[PDB]
Amino acid sequence: TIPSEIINWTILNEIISMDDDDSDFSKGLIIQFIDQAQTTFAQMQRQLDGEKNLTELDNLGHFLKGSSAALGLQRIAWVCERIQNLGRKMEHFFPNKTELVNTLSDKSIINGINIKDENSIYLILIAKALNQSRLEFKLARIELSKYYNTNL
Amino acid sequence: KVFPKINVLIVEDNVINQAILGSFLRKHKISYKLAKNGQEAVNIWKEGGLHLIFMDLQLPVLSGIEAAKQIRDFEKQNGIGSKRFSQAPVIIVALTASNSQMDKRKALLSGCNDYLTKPVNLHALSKKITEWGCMQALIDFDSWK
Repeated sequence: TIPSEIINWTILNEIISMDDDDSDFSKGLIIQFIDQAQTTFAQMQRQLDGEKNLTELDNLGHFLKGSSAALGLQRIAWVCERIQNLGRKMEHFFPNKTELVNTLSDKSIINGINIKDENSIYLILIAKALNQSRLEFKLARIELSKYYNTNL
Repeated sequence: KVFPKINVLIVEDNVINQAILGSFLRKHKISYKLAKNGQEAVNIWKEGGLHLIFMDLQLPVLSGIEAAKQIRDFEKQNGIGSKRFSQAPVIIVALTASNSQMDKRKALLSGCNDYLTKPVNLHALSKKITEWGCMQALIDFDSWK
């Protein structure tokens, strides 16, 4: 099940604990992740609207999962694992947005608007999960912006 | 605490994961190198000097399993396992996906000494460096004690 909190501070605080010597080091990783997530999301979107290779979508979800999990971004890493198993034909259902945003412990977060072949069913689930990744990505940027007191 | 003066190699397919583990080694003045995949890890290990390798099992070009087996096979050919000082075998800590016994045996049967689950815990990463590194820097240092 998707974690209730957006940030796993237990994992991220030990990364922020290294900001004493290297000032704004953890902020640099967050900025570096935002560029990586936007690029990874674009590569996922390029395959859904273009050439379809579920092995690549399997690898794209695995790539972003390893970074988002190491930074404590649980929900992003959770959806990436869902895209990871959908490309491997291991899962056959991805819940809707209203069901996933109801799992947040603090419910004051969502006060904004959310924007044939043998593989057709899974590609729709991957396209539906990639869009869910965009919401979890935006929620993480808002949560990390408040902590660092900077825009993203 | 005191860290042993050993050379470390961390092998991960994500530069963000490499910067996290590298920040811990840099903070404690530990010399290290970075590898993108398994084929680079084997080539970097051939350059010599390594003591401890933190390698992910799943890698793009060459998997960490095959890289570990390729390193262990090369160590046996060169007599690794006074005319010439006995060069100790390199310590390989695998980066596994989960904490299941199947993920553990796959690393042990491939020639890895230990294992760490992903995402790598920096406190657990520290303990692995002292448990294995201090046994290579000090004589009769029992990390099991």
